[PDB]
Amino acid sequence: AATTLPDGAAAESLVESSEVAVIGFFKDVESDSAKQFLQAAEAIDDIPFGITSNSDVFSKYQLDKDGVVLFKKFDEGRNNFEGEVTKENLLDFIKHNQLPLVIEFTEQTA
Repeated sequence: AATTLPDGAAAESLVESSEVAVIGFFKDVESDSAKQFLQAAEAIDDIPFGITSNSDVFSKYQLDKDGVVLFKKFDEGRNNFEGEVTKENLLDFIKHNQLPLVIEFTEQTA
C-alpha cells in the first residue's frame, strides 16, 4: 500500500523512516497510470510506498511531469522509472532498485 505524502517534507522524512522506500509523483493519482501504482504496491507491504500529486514534491526533484522513482540509502540513492507505468513493470523496478546483485552464477549468455 502507498501512503499519502502531504509535501516534500515527507519525501525526505520517508526515505529516513526506513532504509528502502519509494515515492511516485503522479499529477492525476485518480487516473489509470496511478491505479497500477497502488495495485503493484499492494504486492509488497514491508516497503513504505508513498505517492503524491502536490507541486512542492514535484519541483523538488525537478519533474516537468509525472514520474515514479525509488529512494534508498545504499548504492546511488535515487533512480528513474521509464517506459510505461504498469504493475508488471513496477514489481520489476522495485526488485531492480533495492537489493544489489549477488556473488553467484555469471549469467551464461554471451
